[PDB]
Amino acid sequence: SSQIRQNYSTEVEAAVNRLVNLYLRASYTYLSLGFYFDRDDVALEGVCHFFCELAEEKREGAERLLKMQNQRGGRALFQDLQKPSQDEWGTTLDAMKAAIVLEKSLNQALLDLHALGSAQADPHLCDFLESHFLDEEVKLIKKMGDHLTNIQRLVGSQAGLGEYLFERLTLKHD
Amino acid sequence: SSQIRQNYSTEVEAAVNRLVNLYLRASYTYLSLGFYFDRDDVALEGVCHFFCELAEEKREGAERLLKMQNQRGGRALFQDLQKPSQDEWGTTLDAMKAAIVLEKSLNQALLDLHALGSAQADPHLCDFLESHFLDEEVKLIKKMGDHLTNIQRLVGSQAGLGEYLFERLTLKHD
Amino acid sequence: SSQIRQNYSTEVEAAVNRLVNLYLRASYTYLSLGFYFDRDDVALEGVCHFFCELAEEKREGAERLLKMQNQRGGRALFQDLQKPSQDEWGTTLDAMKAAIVLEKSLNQALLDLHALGSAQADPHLCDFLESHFLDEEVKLIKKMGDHLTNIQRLVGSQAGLGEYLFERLTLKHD
Amino acid sequence: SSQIRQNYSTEVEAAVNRLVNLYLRASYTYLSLGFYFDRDDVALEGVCHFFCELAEEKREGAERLLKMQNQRGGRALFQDLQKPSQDEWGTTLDAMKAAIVLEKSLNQALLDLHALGSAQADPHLCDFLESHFLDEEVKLIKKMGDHLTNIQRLVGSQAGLGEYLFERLTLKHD
Amino acid sequence: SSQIRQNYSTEVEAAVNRLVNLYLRASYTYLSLGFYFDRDDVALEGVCHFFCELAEEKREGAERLLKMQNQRGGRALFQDLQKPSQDEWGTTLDAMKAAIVLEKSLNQALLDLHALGSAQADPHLCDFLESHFLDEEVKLIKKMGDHLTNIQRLVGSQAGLGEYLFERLTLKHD
Ligand SMILES: [Mn+2]
Ligand SMILES: [Mn+2]
Ligand SMILES: [Mn+2]
Ligand SMILES: [Mn+2]
Ligand SMILES: [Mn+2]
Ligand SMILES: [Mn+2]
Ligand SMILES: [Mn+2]
Ligand SMILES: [Mn+2]
Ligand SMILES: [Mn+2]
Ligand SMILES: [Mn+2]
Repeated sequence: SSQIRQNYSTEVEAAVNRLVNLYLRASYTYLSLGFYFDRDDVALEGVCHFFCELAEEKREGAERLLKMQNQRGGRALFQDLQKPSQDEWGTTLDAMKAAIVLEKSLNQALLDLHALGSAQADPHLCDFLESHFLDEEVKLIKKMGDHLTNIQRLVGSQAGLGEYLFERLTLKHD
Repeated sequence: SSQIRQNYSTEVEAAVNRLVNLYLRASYTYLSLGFYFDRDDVALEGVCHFFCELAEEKREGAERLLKMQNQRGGRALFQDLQKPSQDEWGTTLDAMKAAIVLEKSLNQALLDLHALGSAQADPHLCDFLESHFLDEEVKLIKKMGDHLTNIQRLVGSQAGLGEYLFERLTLKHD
Repeated sequence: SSQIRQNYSTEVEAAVNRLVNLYLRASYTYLSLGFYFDRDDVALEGVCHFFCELAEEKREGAERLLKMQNQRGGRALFQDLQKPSQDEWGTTLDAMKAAIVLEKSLNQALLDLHALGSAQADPHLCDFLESHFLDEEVKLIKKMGDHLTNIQRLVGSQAGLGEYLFERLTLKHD
Repeated sequence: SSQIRQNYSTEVEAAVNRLVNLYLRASYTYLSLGFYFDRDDVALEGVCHFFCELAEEKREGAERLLKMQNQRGGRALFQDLQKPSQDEWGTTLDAMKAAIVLEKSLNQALLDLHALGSAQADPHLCDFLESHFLDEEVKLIKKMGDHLTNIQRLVGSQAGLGEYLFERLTLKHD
Repeated sequence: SSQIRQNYSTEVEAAVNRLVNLYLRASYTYLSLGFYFDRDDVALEGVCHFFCELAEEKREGAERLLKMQNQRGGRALFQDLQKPSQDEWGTTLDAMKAAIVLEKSLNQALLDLHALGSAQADPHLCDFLESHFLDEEVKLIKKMGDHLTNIQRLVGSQAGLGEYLFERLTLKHD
């Protein structure tokens, strides 16, 4: 806190707390998506594993931000985690579209914080984001776009067939 | 028998013998299902292996009940095993529906025996069922429901295609 | 969902969703406690590790409940996660007292759900709780009480000394 | 030198030579601190090892800067190393306070050079500092702040007791 | 019994049965002490382990005496085991004082039996005690006295502090 803090604006401190909230909310959305695809009336294991893995990744991103907040001498402040935007997530296509909207929102929040850090002349913040978040997001969004295209090519006139095939042949399962 | 028996009602004893019969009848039904899918005009190896594995599991459940009957001092009594309800089992979908009806009947018989044991203040019986049967049944029924949903999504307009694919890509085979 | 559900009341289904919320809220409280003890002006590593480990344990409990909800054919429903009750947690003694209040509330919710399950004649639910939650809670609460007594014996007239010593000599750290 | 130099201002070149001096002066201060805590009338081995390790780390930082100066085509220029600011360093608390003042001064010099590099549109310089220095400094300052808080909680009415305990139970020794 | 007995007086036989009782009573006292220090409001693990280990050692001494009684042809006779002298044992100091009183009583009973054996010209008895009991008791009493002195030096004005420290730094714990 006040004995270590140096070159760490109140504006960046607050924005880091809001970004933690966003990552934890994304983790919660992925938890919901993963358990939806584990329903016996949905039953797509590879899709469940894909989203449950992302729930863990988004948690870990939040935790890295909170570690950094303490390393800089700021104070972590927590807010409510809003419930996810849907209770039921539709098809794998619907879910993957909602995931890429979610990641684009996270990426925009990263970019906005980076611009704040650069305006504040806070290079540790900017490098932190560049090294641990910006490329993770670009890689994930690319993977999701790759998946979207493949899901879309499989719809055909045979949508259940395509949904099965994608889960079996692209996504990771036992 | 009479030198060891303690807190073991005649009602539970008889109901355990009837539950052994039910499990052995289920094992016999699965034996029939497994060999039906081994017919050269049916020829779904993964489906055969799925049902033949369940025939063994239902036998083993019967044998655990018979061991318990002796551990409590009751007397095993055997009845005829009725032949299975069908000689030919249709499609994998037909078979999986008949399996989930069969397991729901076994699960109801478990629940009914548990309620009898609890009315009789027989906690060893109740715990025996809870520890060795109730969750096995819930897990199996969930797996069957997962399979049902996937089989159903594959029917499409291309039912033979779907049946093949499910057997190849979900069920275990050489 | 409706193809597998058997002996699973709407009352238990809803109560499981509320218990998931409680466990996730407890996990969030522990996340806050852990990062508070990582502040440079608090700086008790063993205390941070103790609470961060509990954040993971409470998450995993929520996830086991959600898996069970799907295994029974119920539908997971998520609500907002309320922020934790404090932003700053005081001394290790204050924190440990707040943790035992939190665990006693979770344990009471487990006991209440167990009584509901027993009134509903749902032995799978009751055994699920007995096997995976009730003794975990009793063991954890006992450990917390052990810690409380040791923290209290260390206050003395030398409270900072005691706080350091407990963290160094009882809690796990690098 | 002139055959390789590209996008490397005279201003950055001179500022790198001054930063080398600062790191070597910090290394010299740590050498003095380490041998002070090795005095038979001070005799805190863990404190000696903590500062002697930092003397090596600050040397290595200077050497990385000098390697970079040559990689860019600048010319290393050396100045006198001023003696450290004290001949005797007081208590572990006094020493740790003087270390965090020293590191905050180094960190400010890093930040100032980074701003110069960014004004000069020298991204290799800026990334060099971000990758090899800025987070090292933030991590070290955080560790020192953690130590300060623990040393301070141990003073109590029993300062010698606290000083011993911290050295024994937090710092690394044989 | 009568086919093997040689040089084994009725007086030694009866005194061995009384000494078995004393060792089993000591084992019972240690069992009580060990579980007292496992209370959540006492919570000294190392103290619990120290007494629980002694409960086992005193049992094993009783069993060695009973084996010897049979080896000599005497007849083991059992009496009631009196409950321990306290239900609650106070501080570690109180407990250690009560343990050394208990061991001094056992040692006096050993010495008295040895004198009986020597009056009876029973060298096998005397050597049995010398080889398997007398030095075990002297070593244990010495260890307890060592502990007593260290517990006493730690009381200071800070008794809870001392009690914690002794448990942590002298006694064996996880
Ligand atoms: Mn799954
Ligand atoms: Mn999942
Ligand atoms: Mn076959
Ligand atoms: Mn077969
Ligand atoms: Mn930590
Ligand atoms: Mn932590
Ligand atoms: Mn040294
Ligand atoms: Mn040194
Ligand atoms: Mn114990
Ligand atoms: Mn014990």
